Amino acid sequence: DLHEILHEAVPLDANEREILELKEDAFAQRRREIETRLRAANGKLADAIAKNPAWSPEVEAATQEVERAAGDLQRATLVHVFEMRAGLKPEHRPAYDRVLIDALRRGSQ
Amino acid sequence: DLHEILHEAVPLDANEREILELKEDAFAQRRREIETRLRAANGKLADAIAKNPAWSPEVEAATQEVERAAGDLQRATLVHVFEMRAGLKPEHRPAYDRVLIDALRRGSQ
Ligand SMILES: [Cl-]
Ligand SMILES: [Zn+2]
Repeated sequence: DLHEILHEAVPLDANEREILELKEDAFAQRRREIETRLRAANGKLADAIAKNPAWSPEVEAATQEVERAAGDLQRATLVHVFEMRAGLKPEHRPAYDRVLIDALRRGSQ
Repeated sequence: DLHEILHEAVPLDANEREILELKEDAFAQRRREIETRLRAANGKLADAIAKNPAWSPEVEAATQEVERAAGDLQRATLVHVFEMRAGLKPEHRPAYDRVLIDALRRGSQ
């Protein structure tokens, strides 16, 4: 969501946009690496539960991988938000900051 | 999604249903506590970014709180899934499991 709202809501000149597209590829690779771990953990959970519907060491280990991936996703998104900010011209950063802060405060309500 | 996928697709006896509704209460309170911490963390992030838009110690600490709440929500959900299962008659567990297992499979693809 946060990732989504910022993407739309700030105007970019051609130089900013060129750089932000590169940063978006970088973020896409990171998000895909995390999603891959998440999918594998989910497969491990499916396997374990189909075999034995109890909280086995296999379920515990897979759950830890899910927890980690869920955390990594949030951190990666926040890091990416600051990376995009760094791609903007100084004079464009206040507009970005307003949207970011607003989005975050709507998330504290 | 999971807690919701399972709920929307299971035949709830009668005495089972009363019990599931009870556990839907205890879990919902647990979700509410986790959400509270997440909103708080977001609030800290908005506050920090307004004072200084940078990866400061406050941003790092708040991000960590977000990561942990994200992880906690996944673990709590899974525990609740096993909780609801324990309450079902033996005859009713296969349908529940196949909804749960398929969901996790989908989440691996
Ligand atoms: Cl990360
Ligand atoms: Zn992006």
